[PDB]
Amino acid sequence: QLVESGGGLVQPGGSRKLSCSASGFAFSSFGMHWVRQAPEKGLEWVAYISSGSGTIYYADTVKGRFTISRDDPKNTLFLQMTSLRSEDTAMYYCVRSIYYYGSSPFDFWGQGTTLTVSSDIVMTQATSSVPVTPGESVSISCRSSKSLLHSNGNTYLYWFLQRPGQSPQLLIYRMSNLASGVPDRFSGSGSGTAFTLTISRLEAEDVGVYYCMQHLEYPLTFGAGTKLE
Amino acid sequence: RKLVEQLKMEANIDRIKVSKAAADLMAYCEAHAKEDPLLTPVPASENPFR
Amino acid sequence: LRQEAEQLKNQIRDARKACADATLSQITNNIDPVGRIQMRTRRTLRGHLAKIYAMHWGTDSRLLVSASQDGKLIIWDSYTTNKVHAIPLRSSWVMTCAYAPSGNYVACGGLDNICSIYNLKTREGNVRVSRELAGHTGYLSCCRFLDDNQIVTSSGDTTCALWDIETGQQTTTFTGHTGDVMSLSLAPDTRLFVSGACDASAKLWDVREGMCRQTFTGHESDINAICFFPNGNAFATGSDDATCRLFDLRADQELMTYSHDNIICGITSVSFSKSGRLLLAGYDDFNCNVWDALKADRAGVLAGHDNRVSCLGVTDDGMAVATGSWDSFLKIW
Amino acid sequence: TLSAEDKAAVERSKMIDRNLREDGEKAAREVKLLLLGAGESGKSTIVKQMKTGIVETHFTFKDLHFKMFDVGGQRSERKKWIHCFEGVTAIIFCVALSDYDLVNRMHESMKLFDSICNNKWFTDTSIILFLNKKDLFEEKIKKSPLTICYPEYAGSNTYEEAAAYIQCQFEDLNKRKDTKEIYTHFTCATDTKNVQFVFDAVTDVIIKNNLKDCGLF
Amino acid sequence: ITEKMLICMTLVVITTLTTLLNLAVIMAIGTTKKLHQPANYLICSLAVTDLLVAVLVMPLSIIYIVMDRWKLGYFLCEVWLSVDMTCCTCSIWHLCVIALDRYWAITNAIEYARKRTAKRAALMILTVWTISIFISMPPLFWRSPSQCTIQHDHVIYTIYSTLGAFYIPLTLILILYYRIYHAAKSLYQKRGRERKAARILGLILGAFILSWLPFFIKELIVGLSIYTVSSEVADFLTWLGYVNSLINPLLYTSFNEDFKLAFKKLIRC
Ligand SMILES: CC(C)CCC[C@@H](C)[C@H]1CC[C@H]2[C@@H]3CC=C4C[C@@H](O)CC[C@]4(C)[C@H]3CC[C@]12C
Ligand SMILES: CC(C)CCC[C@@H](C)[C@H]1CC[C@H]2[C@@H]3CC=C4C[C@@H](O)CC[C@]4(C)[C@H]3CC[C@]12C
Ligand SMILES: CC(C)CCC[C@@H](C)[C@H]1CC[C@H]2[C@@H]3CC=C4C[C@@H](O)CC[C@]4(C)[C@H]3CC[C@]12C
Ligand SMILES: CC(C)CCC[C@@H](C)[C@H]1CC[C@H]2[C@@H]3CC=C4C[C@@H](O)CC[C@]4(C)[C@H]3CC[C@]12C
Ligand SMILES: CN1CCC2=C(C1)c1ccccc1Cc1ccccc12
Repeated sequence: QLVESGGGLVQPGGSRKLSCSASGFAFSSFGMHWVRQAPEKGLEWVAYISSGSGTIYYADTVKGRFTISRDDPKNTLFLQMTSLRSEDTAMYYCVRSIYYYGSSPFDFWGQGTTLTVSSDIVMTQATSSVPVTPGESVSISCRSSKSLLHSNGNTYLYWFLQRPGQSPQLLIYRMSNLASGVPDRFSGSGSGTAFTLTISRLEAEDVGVYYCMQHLEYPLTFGAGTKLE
Repeated sequence: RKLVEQLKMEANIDRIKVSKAAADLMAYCEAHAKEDPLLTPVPASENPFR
Repeated sequence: LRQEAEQLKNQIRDARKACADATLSQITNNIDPVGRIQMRTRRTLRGHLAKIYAMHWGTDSRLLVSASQDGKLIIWDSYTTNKVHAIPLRSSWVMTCAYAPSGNYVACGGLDNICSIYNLKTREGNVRVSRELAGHTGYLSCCRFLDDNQIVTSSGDTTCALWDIETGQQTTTFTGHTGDVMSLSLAPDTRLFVSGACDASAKLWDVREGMCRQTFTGHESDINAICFFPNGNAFATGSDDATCRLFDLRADQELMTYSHDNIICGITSVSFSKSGRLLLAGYDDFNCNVWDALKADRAGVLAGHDNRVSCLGVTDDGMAVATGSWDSFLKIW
Repeated sequence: TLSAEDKAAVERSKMIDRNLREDGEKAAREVKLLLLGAGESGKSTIVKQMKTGIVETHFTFKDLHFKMFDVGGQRSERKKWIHCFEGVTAIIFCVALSDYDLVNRMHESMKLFDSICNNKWFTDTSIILFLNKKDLFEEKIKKSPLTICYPEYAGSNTYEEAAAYIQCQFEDLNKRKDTKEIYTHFTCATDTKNVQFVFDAVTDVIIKNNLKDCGLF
Repeated sequence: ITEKMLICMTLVVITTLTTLLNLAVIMAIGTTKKLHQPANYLICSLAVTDLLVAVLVMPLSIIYIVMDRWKLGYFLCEVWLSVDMTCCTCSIWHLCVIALDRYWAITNAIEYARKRTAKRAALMILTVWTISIFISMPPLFWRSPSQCTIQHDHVIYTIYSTLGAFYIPLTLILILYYRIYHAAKSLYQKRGRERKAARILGLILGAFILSWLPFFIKELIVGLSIYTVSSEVADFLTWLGYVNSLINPLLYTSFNEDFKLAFKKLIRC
């Protein structure tokens, strides 16, 4: 259970501290991220801190303007923002992710908090809207500039589903594996460049926006997002 | 007495001749000989350990 | 009375001798010898700081789990040597471990008389003990998973048990051994299993009913390891008399004995190759031997362990052999 | 060569290695003792003074941490798990002085101590031997002389001479006197002095091991 | 000529033996997984210094004593004579610091094992290296053809060098090993063989006092202009230290069963 706080109205050029409090899992062994979503655009990765704070990465758009830190004894993940621009307004999501063999990164996403202010792999998801009816299969296509099939066989592509008015949840990891608790309906397939997510026996709970992210290397870039209704 | 009971049950099982047993073991080993990476040194291309 | 037993023993020995028309040596004398086997140390898993007593490969032939006197299991990624997990144990005296066929749970036990099961795919992230399986009144030798719910277990209580993890108690207790039972081996179809004990006997047990289906003797000392032939119709035992043996379930007798004058040291672990042609026996002379299971000829030697080779395993796809020794290092060949 | 997830997995492995090294150092600073004896040998009394299967008793004395492993709950073959205790720095062998007049168990203690002191694994592990139930012996020796236990005894039927004969028998049962040593002691129904003797024996073993590493012994 | 050839062959044999033994000790320490202790790290550092002497100083001495000519240059001779002092004093202070380590491990074992770390061993090696550097370098600062030898410029420098390089380590080793021998009685008499420990400590002290004492007493008697020194006695006493370099790994390693089993493992592959 991740919950964030510290958002709201901020004067441009100011500074704000975002606090992510975690309860119910081993924070020490969990890498943490910070993914912001524009009020109308798709998700965009912002920051990442590893387990033990030994590794820290930032988005090249906002590199050096943000400082992400961990307090394992306090069990809290902090992100300090300085000199905000008007484009920085977004809703920020605290994202859990643990990396080992067979793990499921980006499995749990925080509820996110809003904040309003006055050579990277590009993923294309041009199929913006798909009119669908319940009980019928649907296919969502994503494309990558660089092949995601790494030399070790892992195809680092993640499919997330964001319900209207709900935080995103992991749906499929590594283009084939199904996240724990996800219905068996969802399937992932595709080569190292073109990827497909197939849903069979669609029900109402499937309404939302589907995002394709790449975890091959940083920065992690999401797709535009496909809206199903 | 329980020991003798177990005995009588173990004495009432069907038997297979050692010739047939050896024939079956040799047949299994020969049939699966190609799919044994330990017997035949696997090439390093498809060898996961390097 | 006891004279009736003795007469039944004589009758069963006569039946076995009558059924033993030929021997595996002369039946397979004509087959081509496998030749010398060279096995390099492909990987060296280091990070254990005490004697290693057991390990088990995962069903995916990549992950493995090892137990030592460190007071903690270690789950290794054998392909890249990374330590996937490090599970601190309640008792440091662990002499067995197992990796579930589904890859979700990992068991370990020892002098605490408890085969503790740990959950690997928990939501909280840290591996936690799901169940504390107690009820054995002696030291714990080897507990092996059947599936995610059932687990057979062999202890020094002279009995083997079949616990249900969901409820936490035994559903069938296999009794009949005279001394400490030190080894287990599930059949590939997982319907029968052989347990070797310290009374120089290995018993074929049926899990579904519980009675001792068969008994096999011929060793002259305590049996320390056992492993089914991949066909599931034979099994090799390794005892303290420096001799391995290959018994047949259908013939109800041994077929081959693996020994040499040079080796005067007991066998601490036994495993088979994927095809069953090779028998890898890790001895207590700081090394391992590789026997032609059809010729009893020492097809290879695996040296490199500074101490006793206590545990030995072969990947489910037969791609690699991992031997863990008392020098606190695993070696994947 | 290594993708982002592989790099983070390697970092996690390195963190696990750090934690394992710290735990290993902490466990190596520990002092491991193996407690052995008969069922009525007073080991329960001794562990009470310092405080299913194996029983771990952890205590601290003079900033030294002692873990005593009692294997009284193991009724299986001793040799099948005795190799697990190679690393114990000492074996606290408790023997009761009331075992000489109640039945055959004195010979059981004799054979058990002989086997323990002549194991191939314990060829270099010192044995701290405790003589428990000495107060009862001091007055029951007059009622039952030690000649009843051992007719070969030839001396005054006094508690001092009987104790000397016992600590001569136990040391004569030793075979590795040049490598190991038996530190015999009498409980005297006190705790602090017993723990002080155990600490002295342990530090003596440590200094002997350091001299052995130096090449002197 | 025949005598000169015999001397050259003997010195080549000596330096080859030094190199082989130092390499064997280093390989055994680096390969055996039971010898990763701070004391073994100190012994390995001593072996490294010994190998430096063996493969950087001994051949130059061999060629110089037979050629009686140094064509390598005045700067090269200065570098050789400075690195010789640096590395020999480094070896002597490794002997002293190993004696100190053993004194700690025997007298205050209970907490010294707690406080003993590879970081502490590295600090000790750093200390001996810096003290050797401070002893040897400043001649290159202030004191700076056919034959070049020790330059006796300042008697104060000579006495400083000899006291800091051999006399202080000698008295430290004597005191520490005397304390160790005194403490060995506490586990020999107050508990209940003294011959073994006495022989080992006597052999260590005898080797140390037999190799580098003649050279340094000669150094004093030639730095105070007492007696003249001939080339034969001068280079014989010089090579006495290299003989110590040869015997050092044997003396400081052969008395451990762990090192013995490491050697047995390393002589089978
Ligand atoms: C100048 C060179 C050639 C000298 C010889 C090589 C030296 C530096 C090498 C050889 C073996 C090495 C050791 C091998 C193993 C270990 C254990 C590790 O946990 C710490 C480092 C340590 C202790 C190494 C230190 C460096 C070492 C001593
Ligand atoms: C060769 C001379 C002239 C140059 C200086 C070499 C120095 C930097 C080298 C030589 C031997 C080295 C030591 C060899 C072994 C160990 C043990 C291990 O814990 C790593 C540090 C430590 C303690 C090393 C520290 C660095 C060291 C002291
Ligand atoms: C600094 C100038 C004057 C040179 C001094 C050289 C001599 C006298 C110095 C150099 C390093 C010194 C040692 C450094 C550390 C210790 C450990 C300490 O527990 C006792 C003293 C002792 C053993 C010192 C004794 C004196 C010593 C050997
Ligand atoms: C000029 C000086 C250096 C001469 C020194 C001579 C004496 C002290 C040396 C020379 C050869 C040495 C021996 C060489 C080899 C061994 C075998 C080893 O297992 C124990 C030490 C022992 C037995 C050494 C003891 C010391 C020794 C006898
Ligand atoms: C015998 N080796 C090489 C010669 C030599 C040595 C040792 C030395 C080493 C340490 C301290 C003092 C000295 C004395 C000294 C002085 C000046 C130049 C060289 C030397």
